Amino acid sequence: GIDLRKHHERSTHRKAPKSDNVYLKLLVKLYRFLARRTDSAFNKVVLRRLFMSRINRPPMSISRIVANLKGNEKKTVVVVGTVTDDNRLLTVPKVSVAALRFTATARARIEAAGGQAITLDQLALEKPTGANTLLLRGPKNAREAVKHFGFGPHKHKKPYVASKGRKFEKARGRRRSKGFKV
Amino acid sequence: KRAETYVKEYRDVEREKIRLQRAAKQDGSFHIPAEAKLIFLIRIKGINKI
Amino acid sequence: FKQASNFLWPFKLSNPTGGFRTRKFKHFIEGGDLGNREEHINALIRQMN
Amino acid sequence: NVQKKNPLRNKQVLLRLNPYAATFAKEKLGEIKEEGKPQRVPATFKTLLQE
Amino acid sequence: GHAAGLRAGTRYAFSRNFREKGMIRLSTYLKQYKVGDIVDIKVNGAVQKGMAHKVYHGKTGVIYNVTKSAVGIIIYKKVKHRYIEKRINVRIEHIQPSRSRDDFLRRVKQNAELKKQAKAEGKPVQLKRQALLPREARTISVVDNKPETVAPVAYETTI
Amino acid sequence: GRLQEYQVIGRHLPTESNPTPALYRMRIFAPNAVVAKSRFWYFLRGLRKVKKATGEIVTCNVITEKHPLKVKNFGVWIRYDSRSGTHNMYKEYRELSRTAAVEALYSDMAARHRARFRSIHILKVVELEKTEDIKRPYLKQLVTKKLSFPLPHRVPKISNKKIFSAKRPATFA
RNA sequence: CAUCGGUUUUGGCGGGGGGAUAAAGGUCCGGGGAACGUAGCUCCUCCGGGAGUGUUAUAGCCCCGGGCGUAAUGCCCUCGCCGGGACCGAGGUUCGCGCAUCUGCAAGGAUGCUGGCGUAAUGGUCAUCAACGACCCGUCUUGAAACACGGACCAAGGAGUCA
RNA sequence: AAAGCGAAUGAUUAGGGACCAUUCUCAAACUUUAAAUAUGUAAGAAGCCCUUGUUACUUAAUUGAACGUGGGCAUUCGAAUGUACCAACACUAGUGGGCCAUUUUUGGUAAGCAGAACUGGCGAUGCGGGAUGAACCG
RNA sequence: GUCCCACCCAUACCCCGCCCUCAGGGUAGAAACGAUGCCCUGAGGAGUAGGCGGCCGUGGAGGUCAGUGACGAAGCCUAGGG
Ligand SMILES: [Mg+2]
Ligand SMILES: [Mg+2]
Ligand SMILES: [Mg+2]
Ligand SMILES: [Mg+2]
Ligand SMILES: [Mg+2]
Ligand SMILES: [Mg+2]
Ligand SMILES: [Mg+2]
Ligand SMILES: [Mg+2]
Ligand SMILES: [Mg+2]
Ligand SMILES: [Mg+2]
Ligand SMILES: [Mg+2]
Ligand SMILES: [Mg+2]
Ligand SMILES: [Mg+2]
Ligand SMILES: [Mg+2]
Ligand SMILES: [Mg+2]
Ligand SMILES: [Mg+2]
Ligand SMILES: [Mg+2]
Ligand SMILES: [Mg+2]
Ligand SMILES: [Mg+2]
Ligand SMILES: [Mg+2]
Ligand SMILES: [Mg+2]
Ligand SMILES: [Mg+2]
Ligand SMILES: [Mg+2]
Ligand SMILES: [Mg+2]
Ligand SMILES: [Mg+2]
Ligand SMILES: [Mg+2]
Repeated sequence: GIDLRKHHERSTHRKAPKSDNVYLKLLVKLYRFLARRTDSAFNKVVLRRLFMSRINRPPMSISRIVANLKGNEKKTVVVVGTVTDDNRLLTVPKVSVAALRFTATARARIEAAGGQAITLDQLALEKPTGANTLLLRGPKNAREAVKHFGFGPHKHKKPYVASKGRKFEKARGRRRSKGFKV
Repeated sequence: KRAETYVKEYRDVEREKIRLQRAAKQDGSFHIPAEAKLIFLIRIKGINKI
Repeated sequence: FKQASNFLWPFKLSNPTGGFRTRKFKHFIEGGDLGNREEHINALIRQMN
Repeated sequence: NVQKKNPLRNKQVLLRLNPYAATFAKEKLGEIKEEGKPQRVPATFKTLLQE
Repeated sequence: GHAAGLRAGTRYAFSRNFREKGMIRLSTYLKQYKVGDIVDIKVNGAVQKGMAHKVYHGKTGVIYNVTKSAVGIIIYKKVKHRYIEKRINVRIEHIQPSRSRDDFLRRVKQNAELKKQAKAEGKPVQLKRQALLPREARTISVVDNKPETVAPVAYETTI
Repeated sequence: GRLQEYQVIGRHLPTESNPTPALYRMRIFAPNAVVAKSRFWYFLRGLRKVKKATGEIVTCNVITEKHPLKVKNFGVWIRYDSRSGTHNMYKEYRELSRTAAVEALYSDMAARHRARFRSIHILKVVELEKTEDIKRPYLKQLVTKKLSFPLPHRVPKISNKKIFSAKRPATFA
């Protein structure tokens, strides 16, 4: 016998997507080969993000793409996720965006501005190593569920209440006039 | 060549300890053989009740 | 020495051939094995290696 | 290496790891004699070893 | 247990030594504390205002807030399975600077001096402290003192 | 076990207050040098306040009997801890070497007084130069005028694997 | 069976080093002692001894020093070689690390030769005897083989479902 | 823990000189002293030095405090060993009767009794030994 | 009571074979692969309450095997075999 504190501990990170998307399987095969046969650390990160689930790949808007693309113009924006359209952005400059998905409104506006709306397999063609790329991630903690995580006294989190009003959680433990405050 | 030096180095170190000890006996003084610097540990009592 | 010693995986010796003695878990001074057998560890190593 | 070979028992394996092993044996470095009349302890070293 | 208020069991901890009670030396009020200092809490029982709980007596912490006649101390309190940051407002009368930090501060200043001196001179020097090493070979002369032969003594005397 | 005799010289580690400390010599009967140094610090702790941590072993070498082939008489003074107190005793042995006498005592003192190595302190071992120095009856009877005795009974030596014998052995060997 | 490889067990051989460069020991040359007093001598018995003197004599012994002698042995530590036996042969074109020398090799895991049988001979199942071992399950419990409860046996049905 | 009472408090024996100088023995809720084991913190780059900048705080005061720009110190970046434990998050199960032993220890005459501290075990665990055994030894 | 040699054996230790788990590498101008594969390397393996993963089996539904079957389906018996 040997004095060990853990046995057969598994890696905590995902090693293959749970999706049955046949096209996504082809994409992972391409980036398994690229990440193995190149010294590009960009390829490894893109391969890892292809495995991630849907809550770990939040959508990004064109406005957030535009916000980060200065003065990083002449670079290809790479988003392993969905690029959405922003109404609050009245004009869209000429951009090169490679993403897993484009909403119909976002793809039309990017292309109308004269830019490129390409997929990640197209990106691997002219940029097999992310030579001039901007890898961008959407807002992870912007989800509604995260507002509830870690709820407790003096935590300023969102409670599980089925209605908004002067009732249902406003009396005791919410103001000093009724007992105490939190 | 490095093996040559080491074999010679081991050979000379041992004789100096012997020569120092013998010369101390002739003089009547005492030579401290210097404390050992390397030790080998072996665990021989299981993994239970510690 | 630190890097050379740490590079070596701990030696996985076998039980001594002939040893040890009647009472093993006592100090070497009082007829056991535990503790500091100063230069006698070489005889033990031959048995266990 | 499918089968570890002991250099202490396999001569060929010893030679890949220590080319000076052959020279050590022929030169008889393990059997070097010391010559000359030994210098014994004086009578003062004894009679002090015994009280 | 039955009684679990403050000052419980502090009969000896919060007392004062045998012949050094009464008036408090004024050097305590003249010490100056900055943010980031490392101080030792030692509750003085002669002043009952602004004490720290008996758990923090004898502990050490880092000053984080300085106010008129008291300072704030960040102390890590072990609570079962975790440590908790504890911010303690304790009067300057119950604390004193830790000499361990001062000994470190004289060493960091010294290390710069040797490194500066060595680089200018042109040889390398060792900055890390080294633990005690095994003794080297040495020769002992018996020209003055010769060994004394000692033997175990008989029981002889009953008392 | 089988004991050798070592001389062990110790000393307090020199300090600024005591640049040259005193040397302490002692003769120890021990199975090996590791025990001999252990016995030295045990005896020196009680005697001269010196501890192993604050001291160093100057030397530890074996003293060999000068004439291992001469039969001589030994007188040993010891102190031991019984189950109810501490007692001094004096014994006499007829051996070849001081070590041989000491091995005899440890077996003798274990056989008769049930004492153990951890309970016995060897105060002094001397060689009796003459026969009137002998003060014990079991030793005076071995140094008589012309010692000569037979060996009565004296069962023969037969191999323990020779289970059966054809004739009854005779005890006149 | 032969030649190898891995692991291991048990013997034997040669050569070094160390300690008081073992201590002893034998012979010789010196000095000093004594008795469990050798010869000689003086007393009683005198088959057989005892007593005294006597320090090597017509035995010897103990201590110190020195030559032969850098003697030997013994213990410990080492550098190598050679035998007896057992278990194992994983892998499956070359590549490698090495050694030798114009051959190759014991060097990234067994080959060669030989013999009997070619079938119930090896092998498997079952029954039985034999050696060693083996308390009755489920459950509650700190603790069940329990002198704690449920269980005579067999078949079918039988208990985390849906909004 | 030990130690102390010709030292405070409390208990306490005996003699002596005119209360004093001594004497014997003690304290979980006494003490001038005072260990062992355990215990807090530090051993630097989020660091150190020089010049200088900001403020509505502070100073008699461009004096300080806090945070910085620009320079200098380099991977010997300031003990050892290891890293066969990187950090965080979400959701949820079972559990909330415990028992035994070395050492310390409380009530009790004591208990295979009742109750605690550290640690290790059985529950949840077979194996070799203690003939036999939940806890012992390996 | 003490001291000394030799010997016996645990699922423990060492070496080797095999299973599985975990971890780390290689494999496409494909002569190329149930790539959810193959090849190489290393470590580890007890377990109630409990958690998770993969597989085996039963009654039905859609697709498919141009599937089996009165020259014998399903069932049942079988110290016969894999
Ligand atoms: Mg295992
Ligand atoms: Mg054996
Ligand atoms: Mg292998
Ligand atoms: Mg105090
Ligand atoms: Mg108040
Ligand atoms: Mg072989
Ligand atoms: Mg020798
Ligand atoms: Mg062999
Ligand atoms: Mg058969
Ligand atoms: Mg058969
Ligand atoms: Mg049977
Ligand atoms: Mg049985
Ligand atoms: Mg059931
Ligand atoms: Mg019960
Ligand atoms: Mg019963
Ligand atoms: Mg019931
Ligand atoms: Mg019933
Ligand atoms: Mg006490
Ligand atoms: Mg005291
Ligand atoms: Mg008193
Ligand atoms: Mg400390
Ligand atoms: Mg609960
Ligand atoms: Mg239970
Ligand atoms: Mg167990
Ligand atoms: Mg792998
Ligand atoms: Mg049919």
